Amino acid sequence: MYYLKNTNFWMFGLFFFFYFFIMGAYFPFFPIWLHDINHISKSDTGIIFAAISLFSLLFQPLFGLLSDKLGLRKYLLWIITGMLVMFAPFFIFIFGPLLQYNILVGSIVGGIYLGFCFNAGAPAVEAFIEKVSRRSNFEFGRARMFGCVGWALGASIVGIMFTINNQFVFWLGSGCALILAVLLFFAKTDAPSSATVANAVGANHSAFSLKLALELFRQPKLWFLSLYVIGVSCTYDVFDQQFANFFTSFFATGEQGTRVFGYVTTMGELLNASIMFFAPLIINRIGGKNALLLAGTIMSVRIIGSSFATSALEVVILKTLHMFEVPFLLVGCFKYITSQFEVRFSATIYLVCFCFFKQLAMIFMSVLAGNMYESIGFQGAYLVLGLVALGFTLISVFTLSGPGPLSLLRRQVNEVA
Ligand SMILES: [Hg+2]
Ligand SMILES: [Hg+2]
Ligand SMILES: [Hg+2]
Ligand SMILES: [Hg+2]
Ligand SMILES: [Hg+2]
Repeated sequence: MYYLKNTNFWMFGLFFFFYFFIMGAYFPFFPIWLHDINHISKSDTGIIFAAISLFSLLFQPLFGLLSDKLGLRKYLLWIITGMLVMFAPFFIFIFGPLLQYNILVGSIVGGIYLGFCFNAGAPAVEAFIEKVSRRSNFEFGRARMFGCVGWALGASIVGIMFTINNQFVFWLGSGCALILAVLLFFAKTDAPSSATVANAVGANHSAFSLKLALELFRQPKLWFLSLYVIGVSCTYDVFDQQFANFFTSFFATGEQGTRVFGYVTTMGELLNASIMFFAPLIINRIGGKNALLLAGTIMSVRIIGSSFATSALEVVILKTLHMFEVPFLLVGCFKYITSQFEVRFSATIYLVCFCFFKQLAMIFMSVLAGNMYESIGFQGAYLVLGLVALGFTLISVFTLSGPGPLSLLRRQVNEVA
């Protein structure tokens, strides 16, 4: 409408419906392809999802220094794309072999960089795209809920495709989503207008200092969130690493236990989208902390729950819980962080607690998770994590800063208005 003649909306919206069609491939069916197509150690998928986190942490950062000190040049974001023209050659001809030709540490390391154009590129893409929403007038959130259908159709299509042939994907994702999610450039923007003639605006900014850090470090309420963050999350995070094959087991053909999976995920948007609607409202009445516990109570139940699975139906209810949670989490982390911290801090709070610490707590965790799914298989390991996760959760109905104890409108309603 207000975008019909608006072209970069189409451009970057479509660029969003392609960067996320690939996501919808590479991500949910990673476990499957690894372990099945490649047949890989129930504990060595850990040394992979492991190197995965150790780098998304060496890049999520350095990618800031680019994402902005670079501004409107697609440059960086063009490496990302070109690197994704080789999705195929890579897994098929390099990633797959390296691992499998059982040289595996020296194959993930040297193969966990096409994880760079995903872990610390997926957000990176999402930035650049809003810097355009500005200059070009889109409700960024109108073009991002564009790349949401792509990851919905992604899963569905891909899964069904995947079975039929794992190969006829890395070739689809490497073109179907590459040559376009790349060709969507020769038609773009740069113009130092629609911002300020000089530099009065153009691309929102912020700061992350040492003292800032050293200040938070002084703060306990930072620590208690660093508790919930490393405790409930990181832990849940890895729960999902492997979970996909633990899924496919409760099914007829494994080559049917996939599709279903691709389905449970496609229906996620079709769920989470709705959930997301109310959410705020709710979050803002329930009060952050509470809603962060709400998320651990589930996260938690899903782990323990899974540790007691017997059938398929159950397992297709655990994979559906992961959905209610998420909303109440990121949206919760947001509303708590904010209701509990100095806006100046906010920036740093994320990098420091949500990127440096969790990815760290995961470089380690997902190794003893795989080393654990061996000595005790899944369901056993699930009891461990399930408890450690719920434990911490009760510990937070205590630690996390309640609903504004020494300020309810100056440290709770202040940022609000
Ligand atoms: Hg694709
Ligand atoms: Hg952890
Ligand atoms: Hg969505
Ligand atoms: Hg968050
Ligand atoms: Hg980091």
